[PDB]
Amino acid sequence: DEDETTALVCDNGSGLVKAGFAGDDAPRAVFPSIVGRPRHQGVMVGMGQKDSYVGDEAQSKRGILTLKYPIEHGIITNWDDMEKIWHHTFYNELRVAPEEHPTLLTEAPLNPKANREKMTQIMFETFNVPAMYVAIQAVLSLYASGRTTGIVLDSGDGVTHNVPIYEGYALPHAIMRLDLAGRDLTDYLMKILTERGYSFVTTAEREIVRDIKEKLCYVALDFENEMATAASSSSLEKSYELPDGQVITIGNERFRCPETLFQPSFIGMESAGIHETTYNSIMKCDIDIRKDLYANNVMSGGTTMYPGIADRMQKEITALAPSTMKIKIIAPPERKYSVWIGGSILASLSTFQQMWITKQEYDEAGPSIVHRKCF
Amino acid sequence: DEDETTALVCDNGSGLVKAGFAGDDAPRAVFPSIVGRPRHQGVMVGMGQKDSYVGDEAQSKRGILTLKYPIEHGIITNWDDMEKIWHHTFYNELRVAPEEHPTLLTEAPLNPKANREKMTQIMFETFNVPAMYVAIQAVLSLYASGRTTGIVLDSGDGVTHNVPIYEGYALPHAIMRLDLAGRDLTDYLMKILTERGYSFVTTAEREIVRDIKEKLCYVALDFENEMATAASSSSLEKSYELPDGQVITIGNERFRCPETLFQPSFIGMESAGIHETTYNSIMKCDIDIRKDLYANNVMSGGTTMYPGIADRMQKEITALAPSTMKIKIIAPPERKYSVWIGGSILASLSTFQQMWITKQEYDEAGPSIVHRKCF
Amino acid sequence: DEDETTALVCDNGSGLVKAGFAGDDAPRAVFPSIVGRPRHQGVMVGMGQKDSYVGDEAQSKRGILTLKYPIEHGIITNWDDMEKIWHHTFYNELRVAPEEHPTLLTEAPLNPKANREKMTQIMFETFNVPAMYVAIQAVLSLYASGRTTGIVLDSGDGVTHNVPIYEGYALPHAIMRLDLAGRDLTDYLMKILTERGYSFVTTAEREIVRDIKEKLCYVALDFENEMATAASSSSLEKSYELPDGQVITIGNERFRCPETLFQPSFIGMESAGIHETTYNSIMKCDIDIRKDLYANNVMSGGTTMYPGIADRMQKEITALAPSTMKIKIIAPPERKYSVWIGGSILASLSTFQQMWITKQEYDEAGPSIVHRKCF
Amino acid sequence: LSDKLKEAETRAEFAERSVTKLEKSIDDLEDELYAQKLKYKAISEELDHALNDMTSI
Repeated sequence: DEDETTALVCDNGSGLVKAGFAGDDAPRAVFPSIVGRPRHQGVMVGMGQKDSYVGDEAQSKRGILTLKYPIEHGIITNWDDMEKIWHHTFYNELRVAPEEHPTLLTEAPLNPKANREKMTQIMFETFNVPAMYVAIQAVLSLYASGRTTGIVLDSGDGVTHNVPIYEGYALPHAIMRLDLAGRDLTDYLMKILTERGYSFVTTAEREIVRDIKEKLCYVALDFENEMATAASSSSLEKSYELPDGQVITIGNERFRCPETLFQPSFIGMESAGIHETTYNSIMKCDIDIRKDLYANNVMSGGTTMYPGIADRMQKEITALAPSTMKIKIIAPPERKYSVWIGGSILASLSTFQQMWITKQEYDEAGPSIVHRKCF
Repeated sequence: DEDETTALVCDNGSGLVKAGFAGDDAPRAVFPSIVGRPRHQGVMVGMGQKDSYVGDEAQSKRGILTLKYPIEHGIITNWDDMEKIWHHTFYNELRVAPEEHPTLLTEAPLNPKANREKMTQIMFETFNVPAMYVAIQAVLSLYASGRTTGIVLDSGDGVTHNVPIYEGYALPHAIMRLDLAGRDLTDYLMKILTERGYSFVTTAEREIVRDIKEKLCYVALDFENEMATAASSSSLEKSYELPDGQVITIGNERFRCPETLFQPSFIGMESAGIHETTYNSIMKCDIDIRKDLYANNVMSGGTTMYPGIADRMQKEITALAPSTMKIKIIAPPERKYSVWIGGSILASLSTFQQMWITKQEYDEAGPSIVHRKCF
Repeated sequence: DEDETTALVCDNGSGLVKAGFAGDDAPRAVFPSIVGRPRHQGVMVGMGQKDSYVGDEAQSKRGILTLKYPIEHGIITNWDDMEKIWHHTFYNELRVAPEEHPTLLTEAPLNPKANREKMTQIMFETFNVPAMYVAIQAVLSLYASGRTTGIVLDSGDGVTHNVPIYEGYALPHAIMRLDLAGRDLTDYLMKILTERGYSFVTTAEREIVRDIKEKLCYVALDFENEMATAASSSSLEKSYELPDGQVITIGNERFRCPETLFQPSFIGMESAGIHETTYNSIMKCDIDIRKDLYANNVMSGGTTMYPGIADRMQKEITALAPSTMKIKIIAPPERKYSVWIGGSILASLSTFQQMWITKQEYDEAGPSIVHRKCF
Repeated sequence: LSDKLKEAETRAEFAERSVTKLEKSIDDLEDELYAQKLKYKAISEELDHALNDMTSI
């Protein structure tokens, strides 16, 4: 289908995988990072049935499957499942076999080297990709947003990274990596919905809660005041339709879950929240850097699409920041989808063609080569 | 007399036996599961006279025979009598020797292990069957209906098993075995016909009442209103002709009988009825399963032929079910013959030839092997 | 009959009702949480006969009663039957009246809030208790066992809670509430005893099976080996005498039932077993916590009394756990009734006398007050 | 009786074929109903929420 050896681009998180091709401004398909497996003994004969289901197949057949995520806190722990995801992601929907096209995969700046090494090894030895690159997610977000400078908050399902970049340079001493993420927010919601009389303990139930969160939840500009009314009156409650026709009505839990981003103690996390994490990265940068980072809080990854988050993050930093200074958040509608787009931008830059590891250098050096070549 | 070594299908229950050749759409030999024996002293000599009569012989000469059923509440209690039923069914009516025809037998999912192994033993040691298989009636019902998913209500003479299957997999934790069946409905009718002045207790009488039930009884959609008029007027009475030319006229007993399906307390059973058990078979399955089982409530076996029952059940489950959700009953005219049809479909399936236990594996392991090989 | 206004303490679960007064070391009386009702029409005149029977009355007259348990896997729904259970517990056994004594009741940490609110409402409005306090079962389980640090494994009839507590603090993000309990084992045993030719489906039959389980069952340290011999020889069989003189001989079902605790898939549950939930609740805690929690896995509730259960879980946790570190299960003789004892300990602490909801605060605020006053 | 039966069977089968079609009409109708309700619900709710969150413009 393609008339050029454009790189293929994927952003593989602990949640979902966004995929498309280099040179576009959008992914063409999205898959959950899920491989599902039946937990029941077959009784009928001749009904097909796979050993495992991938992506959207895993969710469509989930009624009897246990659903596992191969990626946790930013890294691949199960790469056999990622190979099935990548075949499906690159060839079944995008219709391109990596054998004839370069591939770009992404990681956080401090993501364990073992993960970039496996991403490189898998695409070269299983998919025979002619070339590889593993990209920094923060770089990609800044390209997509039109910035060279800012604090990148990649606040998704796995890990919040929080890295300051200035004039294209990393400022690693100011990175505030935090093990606070969207997967934990979901777990908290499952526990508080349990308190309301709706226990969720199985995979189907877990996926429902993640659906409740995505459709009903928000952070709120002012949590304590929003909670004071939501916890006192039905006027701030919203219902959700459960798959079997039953419904659940949710009050302050609707925003208390997302609030864990600002109050991590809700899940037993030793943290002051994502806005102090952001603030400290600015604080630790040089004094003639700080002004540009205060003016550029960059939103990427999941949770950045909660109602009240763009306004809340600018307000929370303003509250920590010195007066006189202008604090600004970069949070357009195309917010968060900035990391996939950046992968496309980087892969297709003329100034980045020399950064591709070819399947020449790869076999001479082995997968450890990514640590020497990507950045 | 058959032109192919096709497995026989023999749905042998506590009521009747439907037997035929796999690959066809209907049984060829249908007999009651009856072995009859004379209960009188002979006076004439040179009268022939058998020690025992089977199937149609048992009913044709029943005027002086006591009639017994070798199968009770889903299991064989008298295997010697089943050998007599099987020999006749196979060699005289179907006109086939099992030696070249493997034969599929049927059972309920929670049916005692002893029954599945005894059936296996008789076919291998008395009939020298080359191979054996014992099938789940729910599997067969779903094949016949064109489904891999649904609740099979196999509401026959013995036991109502209420068993869910999803995507061809058993969901055994949700099977609601119920001690209410067509044999109890017959006994209830004998007791309330006694109230009307027509006591029925002897074999001829027991067979008559079963025939009355099959021909005259129904459930309709509203018991109390149907009773209000049936108990007040002859306009809802129906006459039944007894074998000697005498008649019995039956009023609300006509519906009070099968109503036991919705009111088990009528026979002293501690149960809320078949719609509660259908509901629990759906409800006890995972939330992403429930929607498909609600939409695929499958009628199978006997009693499914009471007028108003397919709609009565859809109404009664709908009444317990969440709103919005679509509750649907599958109730084709091939009702009750669907287990036989599925037996034909499964036995002849190319994908199921390896599922047959051969008479090699049988002797090495013994009859308990059916428990490990069939499902 | 008490000479002091000692708090009354009672654990009103889905299984048993344990009660006594604060300051003792045991409940004074224990009986089932049952309210029974006749399922038959009376024919003799002047026979007395109640509309409903409670506790031991419900079991004593059970031949014609249907028996219900007001508490559903840890939550009270049938508060009217529980009012009768409490009245019986207090007045016909302890010979106390809540009107003259403050009362302590208990629930699991992730138990729906409705339970605590309804228990509070009834004790204040129908029993006129001067004060109330809903305690945490995990708190009481560690008080009775003598720990401030450890995992509460409360594996009783209703629900298994699995909560880590460190230095008296909850570590709630690591709670693994699991829908696997002693109640499921009773129903599972009814189904596998059906496989052996002894079907059990009614209340009387369920009470018989609960008695079989309580007297014959164990888990064993090595399941597969115990299974291999129990399935091969009569040497591991044990008989049970039924109320009507029937005798059932039970083989590997004796442990296959209880084994569901380690293999939940036996009852269709999506779970790795109680040893993994214990393990993960510790693994989700900080490393300076884990060293103390692995050495203090603490049993409370029923099923913990099965032979091989403490050794079985310790073996599996140890196998999953890292070396050097010691893994241990605390399983004191004060099992199954230890949470009651913990209630006595809490109720009698001087540091607890400020924790009571008084019958002043209660009426001004209503029963929702328990949600703010107890914990 | 045979002609009456063939006519009664024609009516029973006619009606059974027709009821089958009607049952299909109901299944389709309910799916359409759900679409009306679901789309309505989705629209009324997406606006209540879009306007409740999108209040600052």
